Amino acid sequence: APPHDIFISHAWEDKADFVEALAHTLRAAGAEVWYDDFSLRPGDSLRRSIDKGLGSSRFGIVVLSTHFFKKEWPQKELDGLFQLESSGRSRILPIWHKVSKDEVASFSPTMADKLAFNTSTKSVDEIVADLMAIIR
Amino acid sequence: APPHDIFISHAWEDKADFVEALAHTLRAAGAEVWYDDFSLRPGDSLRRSIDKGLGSSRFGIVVLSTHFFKKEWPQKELDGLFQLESSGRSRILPIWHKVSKDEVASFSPTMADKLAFNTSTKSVDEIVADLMAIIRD
Repeated sequence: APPHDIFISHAWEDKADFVEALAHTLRAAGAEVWYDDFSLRPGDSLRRSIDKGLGSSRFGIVVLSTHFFKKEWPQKELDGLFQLESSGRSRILPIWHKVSKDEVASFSPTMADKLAFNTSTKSVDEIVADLMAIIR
Repeated sequence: APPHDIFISHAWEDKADFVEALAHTLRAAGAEVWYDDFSLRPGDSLRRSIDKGLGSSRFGIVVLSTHFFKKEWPQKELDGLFQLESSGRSRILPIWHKVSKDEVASFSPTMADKLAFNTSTKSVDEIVADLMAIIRD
């Protein structure tokens, strides 16, 4: 089994005011979490990072915020992040964060049906409760 | 179902240089592209042009440049250029070309905040890879 339950992929701008908070709430709920090496800055490879993550984590969360999209990733990689596993199981769970639907439609990635979380419809506690349900 | 994958809305001044280069690159990558009857001139109806393009194409591209801005389109003419589909995605993909953000805001505030493709941040090839991804995925 992998040494990490979840890794949180995020743009560097979201580390201070959200990711750090989501991680702390998760760790207190019982999940083993790592994210320090998953802050994406301009220049980084998105796929390479995701691979290092699933490489030793059971699941992954990608913070889909405006800063994440502004990093201008390849639409192929982006559209890929959310393809479901041939096992039915979902390994990469997206969390939409402070974005406008109209504002990000040119890059909105093709994902599963009602597979994403949204901090606009749920608080960190609610989402962590759900994620824990998913980790067990 | 649609006989075309992509139509490219653009100001006539950009046909010669940019749009053509882009059209070639896109077709070379496997996209079915039309744009000859999509050059725009002051007065023309961006409105109807978009309807037409969307009536036979899967997606549309609009080149946002100074030339397209200097056409003075009324607000009611820009409105269709934003339409979104159930997927939350738009069938009209904008591409900023040699324009500043302040310049964009001057033309259309809403447009200046909509994330788009930018030839200032990606080569035409990179943009074409993204477009092919969008056509397929």
